[PDB]
Amino acid sequence: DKLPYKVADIGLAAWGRKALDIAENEMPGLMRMREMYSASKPLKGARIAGCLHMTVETAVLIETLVALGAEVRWSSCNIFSTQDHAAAAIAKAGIPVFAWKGETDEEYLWCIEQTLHFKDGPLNMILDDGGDLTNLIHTKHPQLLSGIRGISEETTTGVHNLYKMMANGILKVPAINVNDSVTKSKFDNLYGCRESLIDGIKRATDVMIAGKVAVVAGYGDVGKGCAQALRGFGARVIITEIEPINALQAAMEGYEVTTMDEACKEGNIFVTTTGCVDIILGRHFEQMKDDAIVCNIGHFDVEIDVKWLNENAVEKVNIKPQVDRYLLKNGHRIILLAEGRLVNLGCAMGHPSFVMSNSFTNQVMAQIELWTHPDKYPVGVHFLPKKLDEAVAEAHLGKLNVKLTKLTEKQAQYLGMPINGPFKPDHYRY
Amino acid sequence: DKLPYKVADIGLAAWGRKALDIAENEMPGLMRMREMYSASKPLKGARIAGCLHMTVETAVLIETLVALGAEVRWSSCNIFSTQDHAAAAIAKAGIPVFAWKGETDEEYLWCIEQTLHFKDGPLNMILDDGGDLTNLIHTKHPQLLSGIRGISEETTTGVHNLYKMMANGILKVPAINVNDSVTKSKFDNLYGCRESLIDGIKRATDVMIAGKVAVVAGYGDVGKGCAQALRGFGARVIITEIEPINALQAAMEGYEVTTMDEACKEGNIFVTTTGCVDIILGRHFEQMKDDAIVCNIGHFDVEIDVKWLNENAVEKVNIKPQVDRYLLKNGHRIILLAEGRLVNLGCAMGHPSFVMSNSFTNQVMAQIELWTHPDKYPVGVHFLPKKLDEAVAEAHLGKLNVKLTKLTEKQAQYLGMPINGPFKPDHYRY
Amino acid sequence: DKLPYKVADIGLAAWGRKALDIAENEMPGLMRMREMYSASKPLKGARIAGCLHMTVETAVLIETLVALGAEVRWSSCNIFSTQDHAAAAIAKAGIPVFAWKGETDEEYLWCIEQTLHFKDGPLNMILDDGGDLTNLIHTKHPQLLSGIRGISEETTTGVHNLYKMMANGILKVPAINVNDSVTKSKFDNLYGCRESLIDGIKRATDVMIAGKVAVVAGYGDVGKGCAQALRGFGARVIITEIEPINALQAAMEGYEVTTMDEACKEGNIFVTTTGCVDIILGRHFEQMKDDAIVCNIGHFDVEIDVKWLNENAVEKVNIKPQVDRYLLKNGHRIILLAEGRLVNLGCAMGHPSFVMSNSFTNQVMAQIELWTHPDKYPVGVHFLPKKLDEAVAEAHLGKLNVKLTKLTEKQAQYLGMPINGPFKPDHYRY
Amino acid sequence: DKLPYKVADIGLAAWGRKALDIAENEMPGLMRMREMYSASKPLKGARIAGCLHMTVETAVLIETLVALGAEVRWSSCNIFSTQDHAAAAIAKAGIPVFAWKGETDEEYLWCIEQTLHFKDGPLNMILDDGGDLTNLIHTKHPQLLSGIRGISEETTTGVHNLYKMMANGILKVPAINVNDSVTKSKFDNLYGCRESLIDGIKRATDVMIAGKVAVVAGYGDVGKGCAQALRGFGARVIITEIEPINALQAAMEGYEVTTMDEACKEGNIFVTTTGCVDIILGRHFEQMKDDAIVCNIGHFDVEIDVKWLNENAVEKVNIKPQVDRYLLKNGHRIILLAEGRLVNLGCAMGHPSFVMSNSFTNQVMAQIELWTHPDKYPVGVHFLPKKLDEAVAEAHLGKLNVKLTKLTEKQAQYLGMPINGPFKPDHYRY
Ligand SMILES: NC(=O)C1=CN([C@@H]2O[C@H](COP(=O)(O)OP(=O)(O)OC[C@H]3O[C@@H](n4cnc5c(N)ncnc54)[C@H](O)[C@@H]3O)[C@@H](O)[C@H]2O)C=CC1
Ligand SMILES: NC(=O)C1=CN([C@@H]2O[C@H](COP(=O)(O)OP(=O)(O)OC[C@H]3O[C@@H](n4cnc5c(N)ncnc54)[C@H](O)[C@@H]3O)[C@@H](O)[C@H]2O)C=CC1
Ligand SMILES: NC(=O)C1=CN([C@@H]2O[C@H](COP(=O)(O)OP(=O)(O)OC[C@H]3O[C@@H](n4cnc5c(N)ncnc54)[C@H](O)[C@@H]3O)[C@@H](O)[C@H]2O)C=CC1
Ligand SMILES: NC(=O)C1=CN([C@@H]2O[C@H](COP(=O)(O)OP(=O)(O)OC[C@H]3O[C@@H](n4cnc5c(N)ncnc54)[C@H](O)[C@@H]3O)[C@@H](O)[C@H]2O)C=CC1
Ligand SMILES: Nc1ncnc2c1ncn2[C@@H]1O[C@H](CO)C(=O)[C@H]1O
Ligand SMILES: Nc1ncnc2c1ncn2[C@@H]1O[C@H](CO)C(=O)[C@H]1O
Ligand SMILES: Nc1ncnc2c1ncn2[C@@H]1O[C@H](CO)C(=O)[C@H]1O
Ligand SMILES: Nc1ncnc2c1ncn2[C@@H]1O[C@H](CO)C(=O)[C@H]1O
Repeated sequence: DKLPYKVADIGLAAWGRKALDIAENEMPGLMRMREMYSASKPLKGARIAGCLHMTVETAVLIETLVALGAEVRWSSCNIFSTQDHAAAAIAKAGIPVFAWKGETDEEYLWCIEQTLHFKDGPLNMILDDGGDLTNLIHTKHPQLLSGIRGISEETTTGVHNLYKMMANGILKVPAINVNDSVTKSKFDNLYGCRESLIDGIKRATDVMIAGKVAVVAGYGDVGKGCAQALRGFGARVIITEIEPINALQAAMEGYEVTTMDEACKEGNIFVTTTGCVDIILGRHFEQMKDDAIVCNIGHFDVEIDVKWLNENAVEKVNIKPQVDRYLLKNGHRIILLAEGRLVNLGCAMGHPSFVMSNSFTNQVMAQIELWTHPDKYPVGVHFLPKKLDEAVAEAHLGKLNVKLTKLTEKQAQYLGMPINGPFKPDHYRY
Repeated sequence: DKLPYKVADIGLAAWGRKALDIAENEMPGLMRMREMYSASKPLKGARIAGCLHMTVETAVLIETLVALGAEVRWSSCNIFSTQDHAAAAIAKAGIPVFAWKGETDEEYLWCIEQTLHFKDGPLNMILDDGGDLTNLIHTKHPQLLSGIRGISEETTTGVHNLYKMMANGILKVPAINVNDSVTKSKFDNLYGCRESLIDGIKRATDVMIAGKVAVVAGYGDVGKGCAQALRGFGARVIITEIEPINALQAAMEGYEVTTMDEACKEGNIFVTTTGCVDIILGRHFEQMKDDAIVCNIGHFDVEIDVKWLNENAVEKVNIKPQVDRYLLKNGHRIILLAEGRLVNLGCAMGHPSFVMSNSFTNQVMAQIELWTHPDKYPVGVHFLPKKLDEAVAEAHLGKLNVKLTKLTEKQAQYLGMPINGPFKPDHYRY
Repeated sequence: DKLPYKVADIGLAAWGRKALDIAENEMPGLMRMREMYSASKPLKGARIAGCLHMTVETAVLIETLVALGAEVRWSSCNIFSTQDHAAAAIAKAGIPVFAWKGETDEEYLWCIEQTLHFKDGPLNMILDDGGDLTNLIHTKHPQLLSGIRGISEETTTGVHNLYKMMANGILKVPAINVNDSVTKSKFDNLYGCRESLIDGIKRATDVMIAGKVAVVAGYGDVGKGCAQALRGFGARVIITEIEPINALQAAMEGYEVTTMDEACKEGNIFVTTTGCVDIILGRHFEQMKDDAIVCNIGHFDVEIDVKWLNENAVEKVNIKPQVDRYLLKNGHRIILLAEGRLVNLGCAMGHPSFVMSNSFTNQVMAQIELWTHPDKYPVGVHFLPKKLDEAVAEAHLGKLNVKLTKLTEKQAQYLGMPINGPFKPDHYRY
Repeated sequence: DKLPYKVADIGLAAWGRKALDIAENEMPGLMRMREMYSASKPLKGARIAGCLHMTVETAVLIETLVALGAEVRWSSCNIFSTQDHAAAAIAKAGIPVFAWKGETDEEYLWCIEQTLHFKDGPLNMILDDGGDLTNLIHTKHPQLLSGIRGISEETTTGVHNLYKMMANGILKVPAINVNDSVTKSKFDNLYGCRESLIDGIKRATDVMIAGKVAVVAGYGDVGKGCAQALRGFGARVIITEIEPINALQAAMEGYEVTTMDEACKEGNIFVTTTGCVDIILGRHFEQMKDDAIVCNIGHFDVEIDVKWLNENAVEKVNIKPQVDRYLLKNGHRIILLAEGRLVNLGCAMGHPSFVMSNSFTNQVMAQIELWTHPDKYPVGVHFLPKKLDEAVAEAHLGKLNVKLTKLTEKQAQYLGMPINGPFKPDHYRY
């Protein structure tokens, strides 16, 4: 009746597995959570449904969750983010995976629907990225809200919607803001994008960054990381923002801050990092230099008005998967990446292992908090314990040969902190 | 009986005044506070006692406070930080200033004591930087605690002590953590030091940064700013930390993290940014390469064990004010800057105007909150309203020609934020 | 009898063609050479044999040479550098191309041999990269030296051998050092590598650069570019050199300079940019951290002793084309890229179009000088006219929206240079 | 009759001496030339007249020359570059020095004239920086050209004039282009300015670099160094050039290149590095944002039309020595630094010791070549032997703990270079 799993080519298992193994060596935190909670199986009895890009980095997550006693059913939260060799490794491993690269919007839904019912019954835990899973249930299958003990949100856009649902009393189950974890936002969002953005642009366009003008919308952690990447390759980065502080920041870094209306005329590479709609409109496409490269790294695909291009370009020619060159009426051409979808995951392989390890460690910690200490998490949206947070960072120091210092009784006194204990207040922003 | 003011040479007034005027053009926020509250005189009735480095930047602060109706009596919170031409300008302006560059520790106290009693009676407000003023009274003149309505703390070390006093029930008056203001910590502590540290080292030693090895203790905002400075000139930066997160950060930036015990052997320039004691000991001085330059930018002078040097060096020769070259017993020489005291303010001119403007604006806002809305500030230590915070940033965007963007009703809707109102949650760390 | 061309899959033409067209838009110089010398056909009568990585960038070169009246027969100077879609586009265009990705060393020779005889007879012009073509003939087919009018050398290693052949009186035909062209060495070697090195590492390993230790051997233009790339991602770069100046340079940039003997113990990514043998030996592989990534970007494959690995590792497992993971006896694993071959071209797509345009324009200019002004080029090795050099740079300013300034008669006088003419002496190093 | 020496305050000797000693420790090459040729006194019989900024770094040069047997008479080649404590140290040392800070253009000449006649008769050697000395004699005292054995030129502007004199057969004595020395142009011109420019701007204005727009005219080594400095502090750098290559360079680094005519409207700090006249005119001053800071780091003072300001401003108010604030007619103010003169030397202390040691070493080597091997240097302008050049770099590696690598007989063979000998061709540009 139901399918055991759904993937592109399970014959990609062997290669995926090699990829997973190589990656495991790069994710200290994840492997540390394994070496510590494999026997106790803290996630015993858990039936987790997760909506996250099925990548090699995600397979190591899923496997770590299964190692901790959980039962998992997975789906990608992106139609192009899946890494078919990593997905055929999780299926063969015997885990039910319904994901492949290039699913029609319609299949994207069916895949999530498969992960809603397990052997022993429906899900009782949600691991989300983007918000699609926690919303599909809240609005389509509300009868399951009662059997779900918690929610784990990976990205900014997802967490923004949680705070919203709660604001309008729509959130019926507890959730942990995993994104806002210092070791998540300041490392995954910032450093991950600094490396994985260009990987997406390059692999798809093979364009030269040096000498070009790059326009980045939004100066959040993702923006700061994308800007520093481009700018560090010889590109001239212009930044657009709606926030005074963030903007004063881009300015105090040498970046020129102005409106997209004025910038669209100068840039060659446009990257949207803001988490809101209508960042790049037809009114802009009409001013862009020939063959401008437009991509978006925010979570969803409405920052760039693709429909406009689709309904206003003389012709569209697909160069290769997730790379289209449009011919406007003024003759210029617009190279669109991943149909306005996430560029790093759509055209590249996403963030590198080491950084994803920080995020996924917070993700496993969260599931264990929600599924084992329900009391501390009443309906609403909470942060992961500062202690747990500082634990992720600490668990990655050894791989990098980092040598922390130690206070002396005398020092620990001076400050008033614990020579071996915490000293950082929660006002600390890092 | 009592003195009207005490400064080095009041004949420096004319030059100071020009300095102040040139600076006023660089401090938008301060001038904006003047152009908005000069008639209402919100600080009317206030008798402020401030302990802050008497600099040109501070003169523009004091004058702004007087412009808002306040009565002010000043003193520097450092024996070497004073800028005699700016102090002789405030004195001539008719404001009682008791400060000069190079006071004996004994004069340093008398100076603060002068600013405790005004014409109309004792102080009723405290503007502090470092914690000396709010402590001099809490422990030496407790009878005045009753007449003080509030406290304004400039720096980390000062705010750390406030949180401490409160912890042990020693704080008898309210205070506002000005340092932790995003537009203060992320701009003054980080960007100010990135520019003003080297200004201190250079003016004193004229040392070449490129090619050297620079060891920076502590990776807080000050540390990150100092590291990026040195590292940006061609120096090789090594970082020492006691915090996992901060350390994983230094690491993810290309910086080598290890202990001072190992690092003291490689470095040429040592800069302590940590806010605790015994960061550099004699056990280290004995391993430092010849003519190593040691300086401290943290707030107080015990990070570097100067006493050791003083009691263990074969000889000490003063090159010029605040620059000493010591001859150890192994023959090497150790160039000490400002006797372990703040290097940027002792050997240079402190942070540049534009950045101090952000900090001092928060400082003026604070005084107005404490002296006008006492109800909102019960004994303890509070942050300055996020709204007031984001107001400092916003008031400096024009001078930098920064063009903010504006959401459309449609967008403001999408997000759920106010097209013209705030959208940043307090979890935001920036 | 003889084959018309030899490629992998000529059905890749359509895709290649699109790639070529997109690239043409990025190579101003090349297209400018076409729009100026297509009618005159200055290369009329020319029968060029070229040994250069058959890439999309190289197809635009070949086609430009045919546009100028030349007759071309091509071959790749690397067994892994070929770009099969770009090669099937040149074959379809009707140009004899003998090249594919992954040829056996034996086929690599047959391929070059095919390009030695044209319809109208043997070659009369040599376009080389690496030195293999001008050496195959000088040593294997010396009877052809008489019919060859000149030589064009693309890379440092190739040009180093020319100066050598000449030194021992082995060079029987004139050659132009194209590499040493300012617009070639300072743009292709430095900026090209700064972008294309990591493209190779990433595409193959997908490794995270931030937080790692990268060892780069040699601080030439290639070294400087690779160091800045890595270092710019958050990696810690150590450099090894044999030259005082170059080393003092790395040092004055914050880079630690030491021997490979000491560094092999700390690095995670090893990149050889030196153009000499035995840079990385077994004695090193035995000290590298687990899963260390080793790659070479110099021109030939003997910088890294791959034979040792091949003859001393417990086992070798191929992850995917041009990516091997070795199991040493101490248990550590060594991920070797492209079998010690050129990493950017073996695992990625090489330098980006725009930069290659500079180098290839110098390459076309050179053929025109050799084939049209033989007099000015007597047997030996010459530089390309500074005028022609400064012409490449000039021809790319427009695409970048660069606005040069113009001296006034008054200024042109002051300096003594020509208001519209050259003013840069040949001592200028840039 | 004649004066023994002329300085500001010889009581500054003691302090200067300490300065000299601290500096000597930073100049390895200079001290190495002393430890090797002090006994042989290769400059015995020499009567050197030098026109170079009398700085602490220059005293170590002069003393090194005297240590090698030379007789010296000095003068500053700038009216504001002199460092009075370093000059009063050379005078006390018993060396005739005629230089102070702030001499009238008239005294500037008298000072040079003093250094033309020694005890044993007139000069026989010229050490110049700028060209004033070799020109004062070639045009005012041609009778001495016969007794001068050689010329040493420090800076680009000076060397450009030599090549000129020669071009019009005006040069009557041999000269060595010291500037063009790789270890001079690529270290002093580029790295020295990257550190000493801002030292000049900061000490005089104390302006904040972050957030500002900085316009640099000319992308030579000086330009590249200044741009990287400002840009590295958070400023936005625009560049103007007249050369295609240099310009394509600035572009490939992320810098916006345009005309001063368009840029004068955006910048806040203007820095001329070009070696030509009329870079900044009144037509520009009339468009600059209020309180714009204008300075020039080129060698002479005509890059900025100061006369215009002087003849067109409503008023000029001197803030402090070498700092003037002008009031234009449109109301804006223009802060001029050092009256258009060299900013790093006029408002700061010039390049740091370690870098000056490279240039001054080349300067000593040159004097020894000219005065001892006159044969190898016929009338004209020559470069210093590459061997001697590579010897400066080499002599500074130890202070920086740089560990060079050593080829093996096997490698030395492979390349064809000498395992212990040179391998770098003269085409190398670095
Ligand atoms: N593909 C990936 O690897 C990753 C994607 N993300 C996604 O990126 C987005 C942003 O993440 P963060 O940097 O953490 O968000 P953020 O909230 O820190 O920053 C986005 C910034 O955009 C600004 N902004 C909003 N509307 C704007 C407009 N119309 N024009 C200009 N600026 C505007 C906001 O003020 C804000 O500062 C989210 O949707 C998140 O899900 C986050 C991390 C990784
Ligand atoms: N002179 C100036 O212009 C300024 C001075 N300051 C002063 O600098 C100090 C630090 O300020 P922030 O960066 O805001 O503080 P911070 O608290 O953010 O960072 C100091 C860092 O040092 C680390 N640390 C503590 N003890 C250590 C030890 N023994 N070894 C290594 N690392 C250690 C701490 O974990 C912390 O991350 C304070 O005393 C503050 O008052 C702050 C701003 C400007
Ligand atoms: N794959 C590519 O895209 C490109 C490859 N190349 C190749 O890269 C190589 C180097 O090119 P360039 O930077 O122009 O050469 P280069 O001669 O400027 O620099 C190589 C440096 O290595 C140093 N070196 C030599 N032997 C060494 C050793 N045993 N240990 C440490 N350092 C050592 C040399 O002193 C020299 O400074 C050449 O073989 C060239 O063909 C050049 C340009 C692009
Ligand atoms: N104050 C100091 O410490 C030092 C000063 N200098 C001086 O700086 C000047 C330049 O030195 P280098 O960088 O070695 O010279 P350079 O010749 O390498 O570069 C100057 C650049 O200016 C460009 N240029 C000329 N006229 C121009 C104009 N009207 N607009 C825009 N660009 C223009 C030229 O094409 C050239 O690339 C010389 O006068 C030299 O004496 C050199 C070294 C140190
Ligand atoms: N390789 C990857 N595997 C899984 N999630 C990823 C990867 N790269 C980026 N992400 C996440 O993508 C979301 C936004 O969908 C994040 O919050 C990132 O942490
Ligand atoms: N020029 C200056 N004037 C006043 N305070 C300053 C200056 N430079 C730095 N500071 C402050 O010094 C303290 C630490 O004493 C801070 O928190 C900085 O904001
Ligand atoms: N895509 C490419 N096509 C052709 N040659 C290239 C490419 N990328 C790098 N090269 C050249 O590779 C040599 C060394 O083989 C160079 O000198 C570079 O200019
Ligand atoms: N402190 C200094 N002492 C002597 N010459 C210097 C100093 N700083 C810069 N210069 C030189 O100034 C010229 C241009 O006048 C140079 O070529 C620099 O090498």
